[PDB]
Amino acid sequence: GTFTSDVSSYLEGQAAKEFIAWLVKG
Amino acid sequence: TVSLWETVQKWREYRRQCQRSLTEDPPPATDLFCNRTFDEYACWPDGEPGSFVNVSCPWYLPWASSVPQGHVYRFCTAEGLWLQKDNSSLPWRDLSECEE
Ligand SMILES: CCCCCCCCCCS[C@@H]1O[C@H](CO)[C@@H](O[C@H]2O[C@H](CO)[C@@H](O)[C@H](O)[C@H]2O)[C@H](O)[C@H]1O
Repeated sequence: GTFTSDVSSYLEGQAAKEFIAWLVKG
Repeated sequence: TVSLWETVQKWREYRRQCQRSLTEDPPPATDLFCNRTFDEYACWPDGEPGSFVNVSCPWYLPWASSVPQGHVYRFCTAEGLWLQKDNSSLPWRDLSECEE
Protein backbone atom coordinates (compact mmCIF):
# COMPACT_ATOMS: atom_id res chain seq x y z
CA GLY A 1 0.00 0.00 0.00
CA THR A 2 0.86 3.79 0.04
CA PHE A 3 2.18 5.48 3.14
CA THR A 4 2.45 8.97 4.50
CA SER A 5 6.27 8.91 3.80
CA ASP A 6 5.55 8.08 0.15
CA VAL A 7 3.36 11.14 -0.24
CA SER A 8 5.86 13.47 1.49
CA SER A 9 8.69 12.12 -0.69
CA TYR A 10 6.52 12.48 -3.78
CA LEU A 11 5.83 16.13 -2.84
CA GLU A 12 9.54 16.96 -2.38
CA GLY A 13 10.55 15.18 -5.63
CA GLN A 14 7.83 17.23 -7.28
CA ALA A 15 9.36 20.52 -6.18
CA ALA A 16 12.54 19.64 -8.20
CA LYS A 17 10.53 18.31 -11.13
CA GLU A 18 8.47 21.52 -11.39
CA PHE A 19 11.68 23.47 -11.47
CA ILE A 20 12.88 21.39 -14.36
CA ALA A 21 9.51 22.05 -16.08
CA TRP A 22 9.94 25.84 -15.48
CA LEU A 23 13.36 25.58 -17.09
CA VAL A 24 12.01 23.81 -20.12
CA LYS A 25 8.81 25.66 -20.73
CA GLY A 26 10.47 28.84 -20.73
CA THR B 1 14.76 11.77 -2.93
CA VAL B 2 16.49 14.41 -5.06
CA SER B 3 15.54 17.81 -3.53
CA LEU B 4 14.74 21.09 -5.22
CA TRP B 5 17.65 22.86 -3.56
CA GLU B 6 20.24 20.34 -4.72
CA THR B 7 18.81 20.41 -8.24
CA VAL B 8 19.06 24.23 -8.19
CA GLN B 9 22.70 23.98 -7.02
CA LYS B 10 23.53 21.53 -9.79
CA TRP B 11 21.67 23.73 -12.28
CA ARG B 12 23.74 26.78 -11.24
CA GLU B 13 26.99 24.85 -11.78
CA TYR B 14 25.73 23.58 -15.15
CA ARG B 15 24.97 27.21 -16.13
CA ARG B 16 28.39 28.35 -14.81
CA GLN B 17 30.24 25.80 -16.87
CA CYS B 18 28.05 26.62 -19.94
CA GLN B 19 28.70 30.37 -19.69
CA ARG B 20 32.40 29.56 -19.54
CA SER B 21 32.07 27.59 -22.82
CA LEU B 22 29.99 30.32 -24.42
CA THR B 23 32.84 32.81 -23.72
CA GLU B 24 35.85 30.56 -24.24
CA ASP B 25 35.00 28.25 -27.14
CA PRO B 26 36.65 29.47 -30.35
CA PRO B 27 34.44 31.16 -32.97
CA PRO B 28 32.77 29.00 -35.59
CA ALA B 29 34.39 28.38 -38.99
CA THR B 30 31.72 30.66 -40.62
CA ASP B 31 28.92 33.08 -39.55
CA LEU B 32 26.63 30.72 -41.37
CA PHE B 33 26.98 28.47 -38.30
CA CYS B 34 24.09 28.61 -35.88
CA ASN B 35 25.13 30.41 -32.64
CA ARG B 36 25.82 28.74 -29.31
CA THR B 37 23.26 29.50 -26.61
CA PHE B 38 22.07 28.67 -23.07
CA ASP B 39 18.29 28.38 -23.13
CA GLU B 40 17.95 27.82 -19.32
CA TYR B 41 17.73 24.03 -19.94
CA ALA B 42 20.77 22.97 -22.00
CA CYS B 43 24.02 24.40 -23.24
CA TRP B 44 23.98 24.43 -27.12
CA PRO B 45 27.26 24.63 -29.16
CA ASP B 46 27.48 26.44 -32.47
CA GLY B 47 25.79 24.41 -35.22
CA GLU B 48 26.77 23.61 -38.78
CA PRO B 49 24.20 24.86 -41.25
CA GLY B 50 21.63 22.19 -42.34
CA SER B 51 22.44 19.82 -39.51
CA PHE B 52 21.12 18.41 -36.27
CA VAL B 53 22.92 19.44 -33.13
CA ASN B 54 22.97 17.17 -30.19
CA VAL B 55 23.92 17.55 -26.54
CA SER B 56 23.81 15.16 -23.57
CA CYS B 57 20.82 15.23 -21.20
CA PRO B 58 21.71 17.98 -18.73
CA TRP B 59 23.48 16.35 -15.84
CA TYR B 60 21.59 18.39 -13.22
CA LEU B 61 18.30 16.49 -13.88
CA PRO B 62 17.07 14.56 -10.82
CA TRP B 63 16.92 11.43 -13.02
CA ALA B 64 20.08 12.05 -15.07
CA SER B 65 21.39 8.60 -13.95
CA SER B 66 18.41 6.96 -15.77
CA VAL B 67 19.22 8.75 -19.07
CA PRO B 68 23.07 8.42 -19.18
CA GLN B 69 23.29 8.23 -23.02
CA GLY B 70 20.28 10.39 -23.87
CA HIS B 71 20.64 13.47 -26.03
CA VAL B 72 18.55 16.55 -26.73
CA TYR B 73 18.33 18.00 -30.24
CA ARG B 74 18.03 21.19 -32.20
CA PHE B 75 18.16 21.68 -35.94
CA CYS B 76 20.49 24.30 -37.43
CA THR B 77 18.96 25.53 -40.68
CA ALA B 78 20.96 26.20 -43.85
CA GLU B 79 20.59 29.99 -43.17
CA GLY B 80 22.31 29.68 -39.78
CA LEU B 81 19.17 30.25 -37.75
CA TRP B 82 18.00 27.54 -35.30
CA LEU B 83 14.82 25.90 -36.58
CA GLN B 84 11.79 27.65 -34.98
CA LYS B 85 8.36 26.42 -33.88
CA ASP B 86 5.45 27.74 -35.98
CA ASN B 87 3.93 31.00 -34.83
CA SER B 88 6.65 31.57 -32.26
CA SER B 89 10.08 32.85 -32.08
CA LEU B 90 10.93 29.76 -30.03
CA PRO B 91 13.45 27.13 -31.24
CA TRP B 92 12.46 23.64 -32.11
CA ARG B 93 13.90 21.05 -29.72
CA ASP B 94 13.48 17.35 -29.11
CA LEU B 95 13.98 16.59 -25.43
CA SER B 96 12.19 13.22 -25.45
CA GLU B 97 15.26 11.13 -24.65
CA CYS B 98 15.73 13.13 -21.37
CA GLU B 99 12.24 12.71 -19.95
CA GLU B 100 11.91 10.84 -16.68
C1 LIG C 1 9.63 12.71 -37.72
C2 LIG C 1 11.07 13.10 -37.98
C3 LIG C 1 11.57 14.07 -36.91
C4 LIG C 1 12.36 13.33 -35.84
C5 LIG C 1 13.56 14.15 -35.38
C6 LIG C 1 13.94 13.82 -33.95
C7 LIG C 1 15.13 12.87 -33.90
C8 LIG C 1 16.36 13.49 -34.57
C9 LIG C 1 17.64 12.91 -33.99
C10 LIG C 1 17.79 11.44 -34.35
S1 LIG C 1 17.78 10.47 -32.88
C11 LIG C 1 18.70 8.99 -33.14
O1 LIG C 1 18.91 8.33 -31.90
C12 LIG C 1 19.57 7.07 -32.06
C13 LIG C 1 19.62 6.35 -30.73
O2 LIG C 1 18.29 6.06 -30.28
C14 LIG C 1 20.97 7.30 -32.62
O3 LIG C 1 21.59 6.03 -32.86
C15 LIG C 1 23.00 6.17 -33.04
O4 LIG C 1 23.53 7.02 -32.03
C16 LIG C 1 23.19 6.57 -30.72
C17 LIG C 1 23.64 7.60 -29.69
O5 LIG C 1 22.75 8.72 -29.72
C18 LIG C 1 23.86 5.22 -30.46
O6 LIG C 1 23.47 4.73 -29.18
C19 LIG C 1 23.47 4.21 -31.53
O7 LIG C 1 24.29 3.04 -31.40
C20 LIG C 1 23.65 4.79 -32.93
O8 LIG C 1 23.07 3.91 -33.89
C21 LIG C 1 20.92 8.09 -33.92
O9 LIG C 1 22.24 8.47 -34.30
C22 LIG C 1 20.05 9.33 -33.77
O10 LIG C 1 19.84 9.93 -35.06
